Amino acid sequence: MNTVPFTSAPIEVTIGIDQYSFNVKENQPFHGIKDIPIGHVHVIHFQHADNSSMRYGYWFDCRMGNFYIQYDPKDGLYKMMEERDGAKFENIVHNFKERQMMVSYPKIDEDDTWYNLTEFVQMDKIRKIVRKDENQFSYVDSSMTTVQENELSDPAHSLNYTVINFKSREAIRPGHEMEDFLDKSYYLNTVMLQGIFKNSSNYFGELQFAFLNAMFFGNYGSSLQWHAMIELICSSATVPKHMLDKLDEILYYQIKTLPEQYSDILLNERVWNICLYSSFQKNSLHNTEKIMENKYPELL
Amino acid sequence: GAMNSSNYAELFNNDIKLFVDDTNVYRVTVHKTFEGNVATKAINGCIFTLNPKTGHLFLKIIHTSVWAGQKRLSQLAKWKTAEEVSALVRSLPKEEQPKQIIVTRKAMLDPLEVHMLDFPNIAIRPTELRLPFSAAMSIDKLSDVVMKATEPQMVLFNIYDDWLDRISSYTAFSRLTLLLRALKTNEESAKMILLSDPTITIKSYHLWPSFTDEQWITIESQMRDLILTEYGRKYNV
Ligand SMILES: C[C@@](N)(CO)c1cccc(O)c1
Repeated sequence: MNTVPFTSAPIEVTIGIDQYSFNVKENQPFHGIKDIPIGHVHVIHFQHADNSSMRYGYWFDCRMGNFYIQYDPKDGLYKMMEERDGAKFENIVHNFKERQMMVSYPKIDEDDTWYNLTEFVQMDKIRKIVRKDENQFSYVDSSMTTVQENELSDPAHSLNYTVINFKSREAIRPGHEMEDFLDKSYYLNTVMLQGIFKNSSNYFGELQFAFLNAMFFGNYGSSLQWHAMIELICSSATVPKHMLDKLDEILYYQIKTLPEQYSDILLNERVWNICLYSSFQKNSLHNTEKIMENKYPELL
Repeated sequence: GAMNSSNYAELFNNDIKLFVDDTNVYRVTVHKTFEGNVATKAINGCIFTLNPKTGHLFLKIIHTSVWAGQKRLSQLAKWKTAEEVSALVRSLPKEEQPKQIIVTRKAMLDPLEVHMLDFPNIAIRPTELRLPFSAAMSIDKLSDVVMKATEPQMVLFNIYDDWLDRISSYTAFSRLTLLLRALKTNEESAKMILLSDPTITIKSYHLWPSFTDEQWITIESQMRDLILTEYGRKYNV
């Protein structure tokens, strides 16, 4: 179990760690989060009490270093940093743990939610989507645009998701126009899986990361990417059976975790009705269709 | 964006553009089978591709053999249309290729866009106008070449005959759309109007009769009467 200490909490803020969140008052004696499960990526995210504009946060994996949070009064945000002095960090964490100044990562033993949401998400792949090579952790916020959004403006601050475009030469083989547009199996299996992602695990990892950025930061380009990656599978007549079974599990847990009051902006009516009721895979997502119909029948 | 009454003179500027109408590509008769079920039999169709500024009509004849052994023919017809339009554009010299293609039905947008990916600078546009180009097969010479075809064929016409010698493209298009709307609303009456006087003939190299300027005004007035009437006979007014 690992720890992300905080130097202090000078401004009132709602702090998220994965799917949990707690409120910290201005200058409250708060010094971080302990008992963080090892083996998973994690996200720690912030919404200031004064300016609910810009949710922002950091993806990290405690196996990759010792990270802590300090408030920067010049840039006006809580920053993640890496501590290179491992003896200083152990001493800092122990002192605060002794003074009971840390919240405990509040995982129920029965509860596999975070695993199920991050099963295929790897820090190394996150760091390729979010390019800031000098840090082991990745910053994301509500406003960052995607590479595909920039084509339709600061590149260093972009989300470099894999570009998916159904009306593009990459997606459409000359002479198979109708075939490839109506059945995207070529584009899914050859172009994306064999060519770009290499295996379905990396595809699912990017899909899961896009959803999590959509949910936690309200990041619109991430939501676009998540739906595009779902639609590409559902619009393929030929998909490996293990992938369809895994997609049903992935989407089930995503829909289960989605805040009900955000379903209006986080779910695209067209994509979901097409995927569940018209696509080739309309009969392959039993668990996902069942939770969608019981939790969000209005959208459908 | 979409083509409508607001931006109507755009059709007659000097940017090359084509209308594409796919209505008459997939044509069937519906009939009973010996067992009393219903079946279709295809008949020859055509793509109607028109330059509204010049009157040049690229009439691609769609022979029934295209459909042999195929499924979902109404969907295939849209993609066949887009394939043939794309092939036409590629066959034209660069300086004759259109800058815009306007489809008369929105369901042609995605098929044509996908077939024209190689041409990113050619805009594919819908229209809010309800153009009467389906009535093209009420023009006798056009119907005759489509029905006689024994194989795929492209036939070139000028749908304005020689009218542009005396009138502008705007006026020619307005005359064409009036004639076609008339033929669409009441083919028999419209055709009687056009041929009633035996002394006005259709030249061998033309589609419509050789009316004088004065006779065209009379004809046009008769077509407008027809359309307003039928719009009564229809809505009882
Ligand atoms: C305050 C300070 N920057 C130095 O002790 C700090 C706080 C928490 C964890 C650290 O590794 C370092």
